[PDB]
Amino acid sequence: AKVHGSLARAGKVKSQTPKVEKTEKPKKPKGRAYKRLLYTRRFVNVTLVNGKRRMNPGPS
Amino acid sequence: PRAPRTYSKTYSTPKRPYESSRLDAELKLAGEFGLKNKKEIYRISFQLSKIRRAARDLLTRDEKDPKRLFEGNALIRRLVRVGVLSEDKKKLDYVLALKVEDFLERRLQTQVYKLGLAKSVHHARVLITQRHIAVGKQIVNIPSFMVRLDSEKHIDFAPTSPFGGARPGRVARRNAARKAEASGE
Amino acid sequence: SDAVTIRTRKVISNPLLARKQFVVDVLHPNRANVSKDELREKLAEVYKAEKDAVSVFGFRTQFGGGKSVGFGLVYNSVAEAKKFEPTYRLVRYGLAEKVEKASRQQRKQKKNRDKKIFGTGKRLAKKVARRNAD
Amino acid sequence: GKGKPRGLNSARKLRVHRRNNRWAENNYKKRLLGTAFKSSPFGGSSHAKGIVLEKLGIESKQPNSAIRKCVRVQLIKNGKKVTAFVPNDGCLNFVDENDEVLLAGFGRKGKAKGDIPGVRFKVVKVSGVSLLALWKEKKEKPRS
RNA sequence: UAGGAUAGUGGCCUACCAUGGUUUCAACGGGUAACGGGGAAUAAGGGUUCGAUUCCGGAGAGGGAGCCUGAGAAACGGCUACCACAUCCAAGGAAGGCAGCAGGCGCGCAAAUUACCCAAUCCUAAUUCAGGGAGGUAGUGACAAUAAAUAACGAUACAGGGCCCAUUCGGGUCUUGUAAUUGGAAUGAGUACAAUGUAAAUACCUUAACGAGGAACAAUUGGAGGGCAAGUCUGGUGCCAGCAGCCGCGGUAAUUCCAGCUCCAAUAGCGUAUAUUAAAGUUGUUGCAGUUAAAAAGCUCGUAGUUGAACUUUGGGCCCGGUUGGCCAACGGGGCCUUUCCUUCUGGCCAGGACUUUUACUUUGAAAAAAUUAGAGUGUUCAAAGCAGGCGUAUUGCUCGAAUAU
Repeated sequence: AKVHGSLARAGKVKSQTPKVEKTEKPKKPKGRAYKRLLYTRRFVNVTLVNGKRRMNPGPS
Repeated sequence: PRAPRTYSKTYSTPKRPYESSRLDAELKLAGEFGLKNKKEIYRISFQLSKIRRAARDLLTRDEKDPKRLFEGNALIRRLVRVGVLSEDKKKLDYVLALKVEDFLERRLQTQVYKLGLAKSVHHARVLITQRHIAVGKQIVNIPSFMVRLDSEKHIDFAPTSPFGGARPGRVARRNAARKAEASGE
Repeated sequence: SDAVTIRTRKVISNPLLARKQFVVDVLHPNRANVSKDELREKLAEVYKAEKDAVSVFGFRTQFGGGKSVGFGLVYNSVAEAKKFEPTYRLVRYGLAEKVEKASRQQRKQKKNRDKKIFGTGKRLAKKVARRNAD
Repeated sequence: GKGKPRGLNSARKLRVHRRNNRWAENNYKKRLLGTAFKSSPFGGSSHAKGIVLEKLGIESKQPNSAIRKCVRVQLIKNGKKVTAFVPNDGCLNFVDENDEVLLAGFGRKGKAKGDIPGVRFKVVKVSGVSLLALWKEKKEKPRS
């Protein structure tokens, strides 16, 4: 029922975020090879068995 | 005003998109058999579902129904011929068995890994798709070729396309022509 | 180019079209895709029947290569090959000149312009030549 | 038998009875009363193109205290005025008055979506140049 | 009833006469963002939604109407008139019909070339030849559907994990991998001789000569609180901006916003909107609920509707043909006899007569358009497909198919 909220602060956080750049990284393969890259990463040499398995831990 | 050209979907994505058990079981298949997609497993699951529903449709009849005898013997011989169905297990209650790994074992990729000749399922996949191995004299570059019984004794390299003779190959040709340039004339 | 092979399969004698007709299976190992001229030469010196009465077509090579299957005809004369073949193959072999005309729609437009003229039209041509005095 | 006839000659009672009781379904009612073609500010279509009149700031009721940036749009095929949300951090700097936008629904099939009172639609394309690509800076809004 | 009309039946029309005809088993009217069907989507069974659109049937050529010609039209790439548009004009007159092909304007969320050609499929004609925007070819085409590149294998190196052994140094070989050093092989993406393809080409299938080392020839789309696979990492913001299908985040240490890194899911695809199907036993015949959650009429009578007790040749005995499975039982079948019409005569299941309770149910079969679905065979390289194809004396030829089911 309120229809005239002020539009001044629009785009605030997007425009005042600090711009950083993407880091140049080596290319991860695509397709079949990438699934192979996942496969050893999960089943063959599964590294952290802290409790069970963590696909993305922090700085633990 | 023509005749229509028919087609069909050959796969069916599962109903729950994220089950940890199914993702683990399908990455295990994709790593043991060297696949690209999960669609390369969903296609095999589609084949199993159609074969298996047809088998149930025959099992619900009585024995010595002529449709049961004809379609059962036909489906059994088609499953035996590609080596999916074993030789002792030949009676239509064994095609209701017969998991996905039995079809995923008989592809040209895995059979090229087994019969020497490839030393890896990834090397087998790349060997197949790079205009190597032939079955008859026919070069096949389809890693889901699904070899038969009477053709698995014919998987070998091409009469063209080196590792079968017939030329060195362009990186070997260039490395020779740069070996034949600096040292000599 | 290794002594390659010709094979003629499925041969039917057609005395009512005055020809032999067959499938041509060509093994050409270590050679891409032989020719049509050279296949006509190597069939004319097998059927002993004068290459301008030998026709070949079809001929897509196998996947992987080394083999190509097409169709062939051998007529009882060049005089009957000039009466039972289509004109495009008789152009291909050099046995009829490629009779060029104008385009499709240029012929259609010329037909439509002739449809508006009744008679030979030379009376109309001289009558509109007479128009230039008013 | 508890509530329904069962005898073999009683299919007319069953037909007319289920045909009467189907009207309590919301979907069947709105599909056989033609709500889509008369009500529901589109034509029952999926997207619709319209022209921005003014920019609104709609206050989110109850929770999520914020000003959702919306626009008031007059549809071309109807002339119906319609409030439409302009989704992302920014993007009211990309819509301007008297442009043309393409509205889509919110995936709630009516029923103004989140904490927004009355706004049933979102803006997809302004001036033909696709607000997602305008907000990811891979496309440039035209001159006029 | 009689006449007219018609190609012909007929209230089709006319004259005279009669008062009938339909309807709660839904007539009649209304709506249809309704052409009908074969079919399509959805996959327990039952269903539910869709079918403008490749085939069949119908209808229309701007809206109506009228008609000529002909075997056939109420024809519109024929005519006539009226209405609505709309074009040329020397102002008098003339000509019109893209819901054919291409194209344009408009409309809208929404859809291609003013291209080549009769070579194939077939049609037309006085016809072997001519013609065919039917049709085919190509341009555009992420509407859908098929297949499946974006790398593979080493060795060395520190580090393991195994273990022969451990009194106590470590590695050496069976190697799984983390390696910012390295190594030669392999391929098509492209380009291109030629040949093939083709009516002529383009593309495909072949193939010389080029064409892989990271600056490539570099994979994206959506997400990381739960649902729901995947962070409590870092910087920014501070109920602002914004996110969020739902529940919920944001008010200074935000796992949810804006970014970086990492990870996840699908992948040449992925997201969003709307509609529909499953989910949904939330439409319930299968198969819902009705004391209190929504819902037993206040009560009885009562018509159509739906439903409606039991009873009439049961049993026993003989014989014959089988079809599975190990002389044998079982499974069904048929003829006799047990107080037991078989519709009945005529002269050979025929064929003249005389008549006979009627349905519902069910088995079997016919007659059943293709395509689509199901399905048999077949190595389109696989596959979607297609209906092919396979074999020899491959210098003169043999043959299986193109089932079946619903």
